[PDB]
Amino acid sequence: VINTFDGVADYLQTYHKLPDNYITKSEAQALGWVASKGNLADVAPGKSIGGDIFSNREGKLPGKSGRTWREADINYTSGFRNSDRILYSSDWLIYKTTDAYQTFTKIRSSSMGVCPKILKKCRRDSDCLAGCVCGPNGFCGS
Repeated sequence: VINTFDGVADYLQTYHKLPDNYITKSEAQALGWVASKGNLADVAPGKSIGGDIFSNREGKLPGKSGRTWREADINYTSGFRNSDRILYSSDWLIYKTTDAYQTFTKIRSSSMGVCPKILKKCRRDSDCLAGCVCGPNGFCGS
């Protein structure tokens, strides 16, 4: 399980998706989760809610034309949800909250343009992770 602020931040910035222990609120509801029961880990062992749009109604995270925000639960194991969330933008800024969206702390600048240090074969750039291009020997790199 990757469910720490730094673990999920690094996974997001590398892979542009949440790790495999996350399910959206509607998926969780479908799978049996009822918020008022505190039953997420009973119906979905080892899972956490994550991946939904965060509307940023209060404007506490920075806005930009075309930028949207998503959220995921952090440090969840079982019972009712806690107050910790990671926030990630469509341009791959990373913030956190530990007080249920009252305040936020920036924890990563955008990773766009940075190629992760991961060995991967390719024939074209879209075979590579974000930030990476295909080189003349059929491996991805900066």
